[PDB]
Amino acid sequence: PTLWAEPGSVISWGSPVTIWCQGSLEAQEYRLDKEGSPEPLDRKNKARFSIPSMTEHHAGRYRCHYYSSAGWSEPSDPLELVMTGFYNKPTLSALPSPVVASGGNMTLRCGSQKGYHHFVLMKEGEHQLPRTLDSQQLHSGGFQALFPVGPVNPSHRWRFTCYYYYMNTPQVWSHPSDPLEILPSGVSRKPSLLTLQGPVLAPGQSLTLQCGSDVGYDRFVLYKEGERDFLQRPGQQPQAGLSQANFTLGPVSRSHGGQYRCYGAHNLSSEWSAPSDPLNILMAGQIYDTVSLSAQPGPTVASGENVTLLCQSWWQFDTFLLTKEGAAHPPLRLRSMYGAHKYQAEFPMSPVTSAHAGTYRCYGSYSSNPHLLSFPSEPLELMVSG
Amino acid sequence: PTLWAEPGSVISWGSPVTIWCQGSLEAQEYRLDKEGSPEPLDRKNKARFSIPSMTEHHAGRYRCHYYSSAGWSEPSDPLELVMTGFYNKPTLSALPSPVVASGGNMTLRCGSQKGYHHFVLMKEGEHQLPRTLDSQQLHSGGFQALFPVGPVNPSHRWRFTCYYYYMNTPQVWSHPSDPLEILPSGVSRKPSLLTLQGPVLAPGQSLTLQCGSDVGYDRFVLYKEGERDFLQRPGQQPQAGLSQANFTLGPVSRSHGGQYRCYGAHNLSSEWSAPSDPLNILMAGQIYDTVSLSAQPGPTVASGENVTLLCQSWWQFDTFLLTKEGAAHPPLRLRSMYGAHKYQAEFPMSPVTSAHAGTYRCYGSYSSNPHLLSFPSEPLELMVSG
Amino acid sequence: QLQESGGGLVQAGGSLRLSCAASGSIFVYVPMGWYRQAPGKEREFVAAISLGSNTNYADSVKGRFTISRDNAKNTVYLQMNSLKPEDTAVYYCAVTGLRIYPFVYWGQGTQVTVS
Amino acid sequence: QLQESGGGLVQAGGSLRLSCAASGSIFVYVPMGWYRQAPGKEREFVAAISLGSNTNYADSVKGRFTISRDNAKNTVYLQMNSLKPEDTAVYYCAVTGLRIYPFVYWGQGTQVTVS
Repeated sequence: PTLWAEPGSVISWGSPVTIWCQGSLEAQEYRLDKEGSPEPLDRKNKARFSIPSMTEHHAGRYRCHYYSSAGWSEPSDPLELVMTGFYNKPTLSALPSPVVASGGNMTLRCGSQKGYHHFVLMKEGEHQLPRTLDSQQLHSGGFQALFPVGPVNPSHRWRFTCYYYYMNTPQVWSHPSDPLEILPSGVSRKPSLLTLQGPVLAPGQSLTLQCGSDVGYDRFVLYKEGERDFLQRPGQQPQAGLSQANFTLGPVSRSHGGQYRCYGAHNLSSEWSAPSDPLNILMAGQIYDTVSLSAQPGPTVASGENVTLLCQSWWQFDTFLLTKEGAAHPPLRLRSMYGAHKYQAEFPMSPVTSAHAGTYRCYGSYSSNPHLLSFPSEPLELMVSG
Repeated sequence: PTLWAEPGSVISWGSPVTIWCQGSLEAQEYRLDKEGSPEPLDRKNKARFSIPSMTEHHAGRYRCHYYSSAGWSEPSDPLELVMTGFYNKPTLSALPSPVVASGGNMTLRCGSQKGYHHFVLMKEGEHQLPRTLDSQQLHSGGFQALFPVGPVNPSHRWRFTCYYYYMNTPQVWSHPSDPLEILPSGVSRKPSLLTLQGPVLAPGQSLTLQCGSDVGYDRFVLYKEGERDFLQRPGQQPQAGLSQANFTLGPVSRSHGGQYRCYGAHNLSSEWSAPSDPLNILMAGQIYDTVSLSAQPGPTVASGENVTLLCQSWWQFDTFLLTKEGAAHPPLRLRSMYGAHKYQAEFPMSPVTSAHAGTYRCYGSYSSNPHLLSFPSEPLELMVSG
Repeated sequence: QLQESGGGLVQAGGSLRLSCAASGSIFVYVPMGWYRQAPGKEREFVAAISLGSNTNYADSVKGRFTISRDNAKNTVYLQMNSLKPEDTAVYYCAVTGLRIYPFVYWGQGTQVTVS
Repeated sequence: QLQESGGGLVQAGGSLRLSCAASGSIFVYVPMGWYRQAPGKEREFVAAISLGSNTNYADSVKGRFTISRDNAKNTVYLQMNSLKPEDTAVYYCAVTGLRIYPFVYWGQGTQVTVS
């Protein structure tokens, strides 16, 4: 005899679930016995045991017996009817990043402040079996479990959900975690990631990131380092063989500063391309410590002379960034040195040519978040003459 | 030539420090050059370079040259004059516990919210060299470094201090962490740890733990599992060969609930004994979820009958604990089972003798902290008769 | 955190309704209810209701008090009927079943002076 | 967090003193000082002092303002002298040099209306 449930063995709180049993095509009456608590249960070689609303009293192990003319039959395969949604959901994240190579392992982390007994990792699919781990107490408070995932083969999507339960009620689970998707990244030709805006972004500006491919990718995914999830847009192909997608990030805040990569995939493939070259988004006006810029000889100089731009601060910044107005390339970063009661970096422009003329600004930053910058220094005009 | 500092190379902010240089017994004048920033510096084969108040301008590398009749001599060995106390101190804890076996490794953790570059571990001693580790960003925020310590030989004390500094100023360190001591535990005869109070302690009661030894230990250390530090008392020997110490913990709060062990050491030895048998301190009245107690047949029973005590709750407790009034042994713990809309544990007293008569109470607890209990149930009187 | 309502006082045989609204965290999955102090006594249990709409009632108010819950607004209601004089107490709204410290979230309290 | 004092207004050539007391965390190791807004403008830098008793002064108030710090009570003082009319602003007590987000701790502000 067999025992199963039509919607599934994992049922959310307060939703219908139906249990079906199959005998030997000839039986007078079936019976259902919950393991331990319920002795009797009752409700064409099949029997229907409906449950209009799933509650924690129905969660447990079930067995089925069909009574034939020769007597009671063998016990059925036990059915684990699990209820979910009884506790606040846990958190779920990928340890290095949701981006993993094609093949190769990674770690997922279940996490909650109450899940001190067990965590469950479920993978989306047809007949996937859950994995259980013992919870671990963290030094800073809370509980976590680290699930090894891999090898991540690019034959299908990889989506996961976290659960926790307690020892006294093994079939009563919490609300599911937010789903997390894993992207396998291959060795296909990388896209190109370009920014439409300047090197350093002022708060409130509009930012649009643009991916592009000359091999004709249909999907594009933009991922920022250190985040949980990614963005996803379809690729536009006005001309065949050259696709692109725009990621409009709206008015920029401090959360928009970071390192960005983007990936492309074809129409009927779950494998993604190699990452683009990283793109760094810098946000000015995040630190109120002051920096200043000055030319060591002077603003007005003659060509061929030794000219050094000096960005200095009374605050102990970690690095300085020099920005030239009109320049599209990323700013030049230099670590700061301790000088005569100041912290400074020297940006050598010796010998000076006529192409070095323009407006210069400098910024300070700390290594804790090297994408959040200070307010720009007062602009300096570098004048050159023959 | 040699270069050194009398108080030491690690100097707290705003305290005197003297730098001495030694030549070849014959030199016209010594000169001191700080690496990078300071060109000149000036202030009987020795020279005295006093610093009345140590500031961050004096922190760095120092070299010494003595001028003889034949010219300038070889550069001296560089001296790192480190300033401490420039930043808020980090935290320092032992990973499993400050109690380690005699020999064998362990891990110390430096920790701060700002130490994102480097951490320094200093061991107390005479000529101990500091160890530097790269900082690691934590998922929950903050920074840490994990230092391997071992093998911990029981020849001396093991005390450590944590520091952090930044890349631009390698010789400017934070305030020292609180010192942490490591106790090597051997295979000497374990002490005895006894409690003078009852099994379950009400909040506000006075608790006194008592260690004792029949081998004559001079010192006693009491450690509670999961803590950073330990307690330490000298042992009293009214009679030779039998020592003891009392650990009065005052009015008990929730922080007094835990697992306790104590260790003993002799007068001129840094090795501690084996741990005592663990002692668990339970604190009632920490959970406001209610429990109830009831005899399944009834309170009044006859000898030889089957009597079961049932502790149940409407709340989903993890375990239940039954205490007999007047009993000195620890309470009996049983996991909770889910029944007819209740959670209960059955405490079998079958067959019942005349020694089972008395007053019984039951408590609930959760596995997150199994030493914090609920309020006691209403007392139950079990009456037996022949 | 927790905001209470429906205090006051009435004579014997009267009726009062208590209300409690919850804010600040997730309170959907834990029981909510009322404990009460008393002059010279301790906090006993009065009533509670959980997610599965199961109710818990103290024996002293069994069949006399009715508790109800609104899962949408995290708000619970107590329907006190046949108020006996020994119900004069300070009732505290409670969020129990946290399973971790502090194990409870209390309301500031309300005064019931049935006399 | 931060509590300010010594506001008000005076005519040209007058003198005012600002005070700022710190509470809630460790502020002994970071610089403390004043920034000021203005009608139609942004927060510029005015003055600061750090643990090593080193001072920083904006060029517009160089040699005209004096800052002092009390390391025992975590309290800083500003001695404004020779108040010019363009000093009319809202001065903000600031704890800077945090090296991490939010990089600053601001005071509620005080009004100076030198006219």
